[PDB]
Formats: sequence, C-alpha cells, structure tokens
Amino acid sequence: HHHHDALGLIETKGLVACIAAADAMCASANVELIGYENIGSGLVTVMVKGDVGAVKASVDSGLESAQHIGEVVTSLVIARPHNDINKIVIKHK
Amino acid sequence: HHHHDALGLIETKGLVACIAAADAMCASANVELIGYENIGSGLVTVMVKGDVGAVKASVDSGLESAQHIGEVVTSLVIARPHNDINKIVIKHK
Amino acid sequence: HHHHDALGLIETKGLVACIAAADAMCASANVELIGYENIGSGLVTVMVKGDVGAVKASVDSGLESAQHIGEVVTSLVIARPHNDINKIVIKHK
Amino acid sequence: HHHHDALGLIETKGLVACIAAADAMCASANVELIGYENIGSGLVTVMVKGDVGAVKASVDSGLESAQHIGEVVTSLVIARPHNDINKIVIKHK
Amino acid sequence: HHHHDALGLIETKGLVACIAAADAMCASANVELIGYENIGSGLVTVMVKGDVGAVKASVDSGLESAQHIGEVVTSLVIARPHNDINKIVIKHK
Amino acid sequence: HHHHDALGLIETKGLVACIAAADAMCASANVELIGYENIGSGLVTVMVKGDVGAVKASVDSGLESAQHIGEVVTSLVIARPHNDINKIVIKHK
Repeated sequence: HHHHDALGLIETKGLVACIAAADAMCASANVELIGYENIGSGLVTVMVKGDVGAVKASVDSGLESAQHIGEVVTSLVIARPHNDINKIVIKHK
Repeated sequence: HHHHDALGLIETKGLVACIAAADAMCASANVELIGYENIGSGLVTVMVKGDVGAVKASVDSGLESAQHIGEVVTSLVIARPHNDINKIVIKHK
Repeated sequence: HHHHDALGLIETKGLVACIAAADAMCASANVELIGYENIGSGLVTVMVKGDVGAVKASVDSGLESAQHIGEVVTSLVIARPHNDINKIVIKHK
Repeated sequence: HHHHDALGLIETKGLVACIAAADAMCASANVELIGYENIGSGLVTVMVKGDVGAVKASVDSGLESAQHIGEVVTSLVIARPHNDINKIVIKHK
Repeated sequence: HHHHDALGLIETKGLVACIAAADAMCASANVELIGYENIGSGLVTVMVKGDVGAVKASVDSGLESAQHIGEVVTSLVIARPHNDINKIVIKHK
Repeated sequence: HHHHDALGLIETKGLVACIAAADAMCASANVELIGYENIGSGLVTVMVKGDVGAVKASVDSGLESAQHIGEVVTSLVIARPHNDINKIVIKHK
C-alpha cells in the first residue's frame, strides 16, 4: 500500500519562454508544477498535473503567456495518462 | 542460469511529441515501455518491447498520436533484435 | 519558520552576450544576480531579483548592453512570480 | 603480459537509425559490437570489431539498413587501426 | 580578510579557434587565462584577466588569430566588472 | 622539480571523421595523441604533440584522410604553445 490525474505539457525554445509558461500555468488554475526538463537544441518542457478542467485551463494560459515572449514548440493535455508513462514523467520531476 | 522479444522505437524532435507517442504506444497494445533516451539536437527516443504483432500495433498508434503534435524523425520495429543489440538497449533503460 | 520579489530574465545566444547583460543588470539597479543557466543550442539565461522598479530598470539596461555585442533571444520581468515557480528558479541558482 | 583487429564505424543523425545499423551489422557478419557514442547535434556512432572481410560486410549491411530509416552521416572501415587510436575507442566502449 | 581587474572574453564557434585565440591572448599581453567554457551549439569562450590596457591588447590579438582559422561569435572587454559578476566567472574557472 | 612541444589540432563535424583524422595523424608521423574533446553541435577535436616537423606532417595527413569521409571544420599547428594554454589542453587529455 504505497502512496505517491491529468498531465499538461508545454515545450518552448528557450528557458525564459518556459518560465513565462510555468508562471501563467500556476497562476491560472489549480494545478501542481511537477515536471521540468531541458533536452538540448534549446527545448525546455514544463509539466503540470491536476484535474482535467484545471489542466486544460492551465495549458491554454501558459500558451498565451509563452507565445508573447518566445517560441512554443508544442503543447498537450493527456487527460488520463497510461500508468507506464509515470516511469518517464518521474525522470523530469 | 540468469534471468532478465520484438523492439519498437519512435524518435521525435522534442519531448512532448515523444511522451504523446509513449502514451499511445502503451494504450494501444500489450507492450512494455523499456527505453527512453535524449541524444541532443532535441531528439528523443521511446522504446517498447513485446510480441511482434503488439509492437507493430503500438508503433503505428504512437506515430499517429505523435505526428499530430510534433515532428516524428523516424520509427522502426525490429522483430527479433540481435542479442548484441541488448548492450545498447540497456543503456537507455 | 524557515527563511530563504520581482524576477528579471535575459536569454542570449552565447555566453559573452549573457555576461555583458549580467554586468549591465547589476551596475544599473539595486538587484541581486540569482540565476544563471545554459540549456543547449547556445542559449544562456541570467536572472536577477529585486524590487519591481529596480528589476525593470535592470532588464532594460541588460538588453541594451547585450544587444550591442550579441543576440538577445528574449527578456522578461515577472513582478510577482508564483510561489511554485521558485521550484524551477532554485535549479538555476 | 596484459590481455585485452579491423574497426568498422557508422555515424547517423538520430538514435533509431544507429540501432538499425547496429542490428544489421551484427546480423550480417561475425563482428563484435564494441563502441557506441552520442556526441551532440543528434550524431550517434556505432563501432564494430572483427576480421577485415567481416567488418567490411558488416558496415555495408549496416549502411543499407540505416539508410532506409534515417540519415547516415558517414561510414568507415579501418583495417589495421593505429595502437594509439585504442585510447579514443575505449572511451566509447 | 579573505584573499582571492579587467575581464577580456572571446567566444568562437569551435574549440580550435578558441585555443588559437587563447594562445594569441597570452602571447600578446601580460594577462592571466582565467576562464574557459563550452555552452553547446559549439560555442566556446576563453576569458582573461589583467590590467585594462593589457586586456584590450590581448583581446585584439586573440580576435585576429582566431578569425584566421575559425568563426568568432563575439568579443568583449569589461574594464571594471561588477563584483556580482565574479559569481558567474568563477563557474568557468 | 616536477616532470610532466608543438601542438596539432583537427576539428571535424562528427566523430567518425575525427577518428579517421587521428588514425592518419598517428600513422604519418612521430606524434603522441594527447587530446580528444567533443563540445556539442557535433564538433569533435583531436590533438597531437611532437616535434614541429612531425606535427605539421601529422596535421596535413589527418586533414586529407578526414576530408574524404567527413567535414573538417578547421585545423591548426601551434609550434610553441604558450605555457598557460597547457591549462586548457590538459582538460581534454
């Protein structure tokens, strides 16, 4: 009995646009900032978790804020991520 | 007597498209998410293992899901990988 | 009762332009140089903290100085960053 | 009296094309997969060792297999590598 | 009473052009080679310290030498760097 | 009384072209392979040391061999490197 739903992701080119996204994501909805990763070629991803409605609102707000200061490469909301995807997500905690 | 078949791989430009691929791969077939690697230039690879039919279905589903949110660089199914290729695959476990 | 407002960021392509920005940022206003990060693709970010007016003056000065010797990718002032953004900012301390 | 000939190398842009090359290299000839390295800009190199004829056959097969799924940057067979080159090769073991 | 002025920087694309710059910088003036950093995208920076006149002469000489063998991205002399910039400079010692 | 002249460098885009250069460098002259570094953007540098004539012959041979299989970014021979440049060179030993 070990204790540890939706996932929202924004990937930008550059760290500052990513921080703008994360700030807007947290300010706009009841979500938890749970992921942060830089993979090279200047790509930086911020990840949030929370209820589906909250995550969708958070990603929309993050996109608007990031798009005004940098390049957003992509964005995604996964409503119910597969359990096995947690193995990748915890690597960017 | 030490105890540890097909391999499916999707490589994308960017982490979010890779996570979309991994999620679709796991949801669409009976496969295990066994590999994850980022090599620079924003290239990220997710790898799955399972029976041949399952791996083929998993890679097709991952490709469709990833292509709608990012750039897929390439994809491959190796039905019976050579034993020596395990030496590279375990580096990205 | 543990003891540890505005955040200013400049992202450049190349380290020398970033150092020119950080020097001008510190010289032009009462701010603290609190962040420094390199994320690949030659992107380097310098971060400062202080009162809002000070941070705005610091970022304007850093931009002018960096733009004369290199490429500024972007700049931003976050007047009151969300508490959860501190989790990302301390990673680049 | 310490105990530890030809070297075959394939460099691709992307990991999946490299794994396709390594698989074909091992399947097509009596060679040992002895090197694997990622140097940035998405460049990945796989290295094999064995008898000259075997290494030449292995590199030709690896090239054909990799070219069908990704970009091969270059390939090379060194029949009798200089002893001092072992100092670089062991870094990518 | 702890004991540890001008800063000269040259940033090139590639390590060899950087080493050519550092060699010319040291040969042409009474400066100390105090910094060396590689930030990705092949950008390499060499930093020297000394009296203002010496640093200016050193950077001019380094630029001429590096420009003949590679790409110089940028160069800068900071006559009296802000004390807080030492926090970034010591990271590349 | 601590005991530890010319320096030859070849920088290529990609590891295989670099290994081809290092092999030709060692085979063509009485030089020691003393440096090897990868700095990102796929740039790889090999460095040799020896007598001036030997180093010049070694770099010419390395260039010819590398140019036939990959991109040579640059090459250089420093006949009598400044003592302070040893501080950078030992970082890539």
